[PDB]
Amino acid sequence: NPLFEKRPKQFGIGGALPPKKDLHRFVKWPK
Amino acid sequence: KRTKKAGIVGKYGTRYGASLRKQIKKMEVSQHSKYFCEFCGKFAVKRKAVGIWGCKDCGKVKAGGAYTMNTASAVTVRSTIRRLREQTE
Amino acid sequence: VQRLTYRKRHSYATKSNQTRVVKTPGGKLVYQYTKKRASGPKCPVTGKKIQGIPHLRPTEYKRSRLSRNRRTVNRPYGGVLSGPAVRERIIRAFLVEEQKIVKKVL
Amino acid sequence: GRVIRAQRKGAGSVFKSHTHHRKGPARFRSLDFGERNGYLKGVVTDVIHDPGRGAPLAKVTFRHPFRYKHQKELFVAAEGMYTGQFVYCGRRATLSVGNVLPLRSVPEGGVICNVEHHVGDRGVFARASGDYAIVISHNPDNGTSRIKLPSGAKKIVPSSCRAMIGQVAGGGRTEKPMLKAGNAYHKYRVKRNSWPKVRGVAMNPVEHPHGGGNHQHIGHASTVRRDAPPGQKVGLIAARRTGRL
Amino acid sequence: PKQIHEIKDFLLTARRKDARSVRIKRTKDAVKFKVRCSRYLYTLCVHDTDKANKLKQSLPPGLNVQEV
Amino acid sequence: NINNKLQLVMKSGKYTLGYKTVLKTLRSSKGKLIILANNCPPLRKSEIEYYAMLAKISVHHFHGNNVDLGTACGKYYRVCCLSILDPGDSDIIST
Amino acid sequence: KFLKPGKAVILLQGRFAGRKAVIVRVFEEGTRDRPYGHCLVAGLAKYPKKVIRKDSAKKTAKKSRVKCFLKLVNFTHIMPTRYTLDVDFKDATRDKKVASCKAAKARLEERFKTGKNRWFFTKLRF
RNA sequence: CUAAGGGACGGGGUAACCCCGGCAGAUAGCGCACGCGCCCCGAAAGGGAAUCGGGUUAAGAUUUCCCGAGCC
RNA sequence: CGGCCUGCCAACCCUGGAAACGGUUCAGCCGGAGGUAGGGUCCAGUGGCCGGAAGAGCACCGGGUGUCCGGUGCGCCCCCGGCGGCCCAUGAAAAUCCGGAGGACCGCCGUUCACGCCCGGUCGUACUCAUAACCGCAUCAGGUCUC
RNA sequence: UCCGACUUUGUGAAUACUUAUUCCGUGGGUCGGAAGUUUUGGCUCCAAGGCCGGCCGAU
Ligand SMILES: [K+]
Ligand SMILES: [K+]
Ligand SMILES: [K+]
Ligand SMILES: [K+]
Ligand SMILES: [K+]
Ligand SMILES: [K+]
Ligand SMILES: [K+]
Ligand SMILES: [K+]
Ligand SMILES: [Mg+2]
Ligand SMILES: [Mg+2]
Ligand SMILES: [Mg+2]
Ligand SMILES: [Mg+2]
Ligand SMILES: [Mg+2]
Ligand SMILES: [Mg+2]
Ligand SMILES: [Mg+2]
Ligand SMILES: [Mg+2]
Ligand SMILES: [Mg+2]
Ligand SMILES: [Mg+2]
Ligand SMILES: [Mg+2]
Ligand SMILES: [Mg+2]
Ligand SMILES: [Mg+2]
Repeated sequence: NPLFEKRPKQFGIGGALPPKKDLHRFVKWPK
Repeated sequence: KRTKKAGIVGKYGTRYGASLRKQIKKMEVSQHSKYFCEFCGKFAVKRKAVGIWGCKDCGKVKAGGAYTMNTASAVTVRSTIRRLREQTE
Repeated sequence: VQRLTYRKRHSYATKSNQTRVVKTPGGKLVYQYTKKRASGPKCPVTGKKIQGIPHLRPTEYKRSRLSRNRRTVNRPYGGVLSGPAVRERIIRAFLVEEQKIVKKVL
Repeated sequence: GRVIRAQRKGAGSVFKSHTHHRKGPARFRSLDFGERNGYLKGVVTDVIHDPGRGAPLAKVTFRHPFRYKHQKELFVAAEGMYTGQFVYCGRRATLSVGNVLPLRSVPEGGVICNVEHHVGDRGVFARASGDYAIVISHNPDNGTSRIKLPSGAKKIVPSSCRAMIGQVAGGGRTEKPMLKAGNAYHKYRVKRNSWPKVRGVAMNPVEHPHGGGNHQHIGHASTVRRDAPPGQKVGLIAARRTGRL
Repeated sequence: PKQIHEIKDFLLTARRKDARSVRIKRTKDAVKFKVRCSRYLYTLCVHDTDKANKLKQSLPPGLNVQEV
Repeated sequence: NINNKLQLVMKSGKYTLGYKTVLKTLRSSKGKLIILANNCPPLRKSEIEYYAMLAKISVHHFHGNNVDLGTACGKYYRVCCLSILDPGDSDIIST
Repeated sequence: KFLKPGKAVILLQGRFAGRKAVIVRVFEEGTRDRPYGHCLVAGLAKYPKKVIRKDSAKKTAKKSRVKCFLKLVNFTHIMPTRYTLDVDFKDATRDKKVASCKAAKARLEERFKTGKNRWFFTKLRF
C-alpha cells in the first residue's frame, strides 16, 4: 500500500522528544 | 536663546552647585537622546528604564547602558569577544 | 440642584464604585453604577488590539451571556493572534522548513 | 545601654528587604544533560526592569528537553542582548555575547558575567550592572580555571562552571549624581529600610558607643577589633590602615 | 420587551401555548398589540384602523383579550 | 565598484524601490536583479530570495545598510530592497 | 512566470489561511471586477488524516477523505511554492460551485491514495 | 479569591509550656483498568455571576414589600 | 433590558506608487519597513430611533388639556479616548472567564441556536454618624475616614 | 568569640582513599565502563515502520 510510509524521528539533544525509558536507576525512592 | 549655558539643566534652578549641574548635564542629555536602531535604520530608540532601550517603530528592545545606549566598554568587549571567537577557530 | 447620594453602603470613590447620573421618568436624578473600563483581547506578538471582539469584563464573555460570533474570529489563531502575526508565522513555518530540506541535500 | 541599630537589623523585623514587586530570582537554567554535552537554543522575549536591581533582566523561553512543555527562564541580561534574539546554552555553544558556556570553552581573556562558583550554582559572580569577570588562565590537570572578579581578587573555579559571555547591562549607573535626598529616598524605598542614617556622634551614649559628650566627638579610636562583641563593633572594623593615601 | 414588525409573526406568537393575554393600547397615531409570553412582552404597531380590527377579530379564541 | 554603477542605473535605467513593488516585478518576471540591504528583516529577506529562486533572477546583497541604500540611489528615504528591470548603459547585471 | 495552473500555493490570509491549494486559472492582469492580478485556486479545507498499517480497513477509508474549497485569491495573499500538482481540472451559483467542489474532491482523494504528492496532503505546522 | 502577613501536618529543638515552614517526608489526590501528579486563615475601600423604573408605612425598601418589566 | 442605525479618537485591510518632498498636532509626529489620495473592516458610547412607554410621573383646568422647538461654552462635576513628559522610583496577586494549537475517537448521531419547563440556602438590613446617639468621667467650643 | 585536648573518627602507603560528617543541585531525567539541533521572534507530546501480546526502531 503506497499510502503507508516511514516517519522516523531523530533523537538528538535538540531533536524529537524522547520516548519513555526505564529510568529505574534514577528513581527517588522512599526514605 | 532662553539660556547661555544651562540648557537642559536649567530645570534645577540655582540649586545643588554649578559643578554638580555640569556633571549631570551630559547624562541628562544622553539619557533623553534618540538613538539609531540598527535593526530598522531609524533614530527611534528611547530609554525605557536604566539599561533598557526600546525602538518606537520596529519594537525591538535592547539591553544597554544606564544613560547611553552603547557604553564604551560594550564596544570594546564585543571586539574582544569577536577576536577570541575567530582566533578560537 | 438635586444633589445625589450613593445607593449602596459603599462610601468611598474607588474604581469599583464609579457612578453615572441619569434622569428617571420620575423627573429626578439618581446614580447608576457602571462597569469598569476593560481592555479587549490583545495580540502577544504585536501588542495591538484583536479586531472583531468587544471590550468587556471577563465574565461578560461567558458563553451563556455572549453570542459565538462575537467571541471568535474565523481564521487560525482567531482571537489570539492578529492577521499580520498569522501571516508571518505561516511564511516562517514554510520557509524554514524548505531550508531544512536544503540543509539535508547539501 | 540599649540595643544599637546595627544589632536590631538581624532580627529582620522592619529591616527585611522590600521584594513585593520583584520579578523572581535571576539565574541560569538548572544544569542538565543537554547543556552538559551539547547546546540548547532559547529565544529572548522581553528585557524588563527589576525593582531594586540596577541591571535589566532578560526573559528567555526554551523548549523542555523531554516534556512537551515550554521552559521560561530569567537571568541577568548581558549588554547588547535584545528581544527576538536566539541564545544558546551548553558545552557546544558559540562564543557570542548572551550565550551561556562552561568556562572550559572560554579562552584566556574572555569577558564573562554571572559566573558559577559550584557546578550547577546558576551564577554567583559578577551580577551587578556593568560588572564582569575576566578569564585569566586554564589548568587542564586539576580541571580548574582562574578568573578575575570585579573587586580585583583572583579566584579558582572548576572549568565546568557556567558563565554568560559579555558584561552586565546597565553600566555607568553610579556616575550620575543623585542631587537630592528624595532621589535617595526612592532608591532605597524599593531595597531596604536603611537610607536615612543618623550619625553615632549625634546620639546619646545609651544608644551608641559614639554617643554623648559636650561636643560631637568619638572620644576613642574608631578602629575596632575583629573580635569585638556586637554592640561594641562599630566604626571601622579590623582596619589595616586609615586616612586618604 | 421586543417589537414585532409583520402581522403574521404576531399571529403565531399569540397562538403560542405560553402566551397568556393580549393588551390593546390605542394611541393618537396607531394601535399597539402586546402579547404577554413567558419570557418577553411582544409589541406590534398597527398604523391602519381596519387592519387593527381584522387583527382583533382574527385573534385565537382561547387567548384573553384586554382593552387598555 | 557598485555604488557608481547603481548611481548610473538611477540616472538612465528603470527600477523600482521598496518591498511591495519588488514582489510585483518578481511575480510578473520583469526584474533583472534584486538588491537587498544588509539589515533587511530576515523573514523578509528569506521570502524575497525564495521568490527569486522560483523565477531565475539573481539577488545581490548590498554591502551596507538600508540607510546606505537609497543614499546610493540618491533618495532621502530608506530603501530595504531594489529591483532592476532595465539598466540600459550599466554593466551592473553582468557582474 | 511561476504562477501557472497546476502550481501549488499557500494561502496567507482569510478563512483558509495556512492551507495548501493548487492554481486552476490565472487572471494575471485581472478582470474588471478585480483590477489586481488574481487566480482561482482549489485547496484543502480538511487534510486527509495519518494513515497507518495498524488501522482497520473501514477506519483507513475514513481517514483518506478530503474536503475541497474553491476561492479567488489576490496574488499578494498567496505564498507560491516550488511544488506542482496536476490533476486535469480545467475549470457562479451556490449549486454549481458545490458540485464542482465535489468533482475536485474525487480527483484529489484518488491522487492521495496513489501515494504521490505527500507534501501536498500533509498540512503545515505554525 | 488572593495581598502584606498569620496558623499549621511530618520533621527539628525544647524538662515542659512552647519555639521553628522549606527542612522535602510513600503529601494523603485528580481525569477518563488506564493516564496524570513540580493545607487552611487573611480585604462590608483590592479582584468579583446577575435589576430597573414607578408606588407604598407612624416607623422600611436611598435597588428587600406592591405593580410592571428584565437578568444571572 | 432588547432590536436596528450610527460609528468618534486610535488600530487594521485593498488599490496605487511619492523630491519641485509631502501629510499633519495646541504640542507632537508620520511615510518605499509604502505617505498623501481613493475605497473599506473593526472598536465604544453615559450617542440616535423604535420597543419598555404613557397606561407612569409631573403641571394645570373641572373626567379633560399638555408634557414642544432651538442656541451656546478656555464654564463646573464624573467617565472615557488619544498623545506627551518623569524615574539610580517602572508603579499587586489569585479566583474567575474567553480564545486558540492538535485531532486520538465517533454516524442516525451531533448541535456553544430559538422557543419552552422547574428551582434559587444562611447571616446583616431600624436609627445616629455628631457643637446631643462614637471617644474625651457630661447633652464637653476638643478629636473622629468618605460621596 | 578565638585557641588547645578528648569525642564524633574510619581505612592504607612511604601522603593517598571513601563510607562517617559537612555543603551544593535536581519534578533524584542519560552517572561509570565498553561497543558502535547555529536555523528567519514558526510548530515539535501520546511512533511511524519492520520483524515474531513480544523484539527492534530507542546498543
Ligand atoms: K467576531
Ligand atoms: K540592653
Ligand atoms: K527609614
Ligand atoms: K547622618
Ligand atoms: K562621644
Ligand atoms: K470584598
Ligand atoms: K435597610
Ligand atoms: K458632639
Ligand atoms: Mg542630643
Ligand atoms: Mg556605651
Ligand atoms: Mg483558597
Ligand atoms: Mg503570603
Ligand atoms: Mg511540632
Ligand atoms: Mg478568605
Ligand atoms: Mg470590593
Ligand atoms: Mg428609612
Ligand atoms: Mg483614505
Ligand atoms: Mg418608548
Ligand atoms: Mg399622563
Ligand atoms: Mg467633586
Ligand atoms: Mg481545531
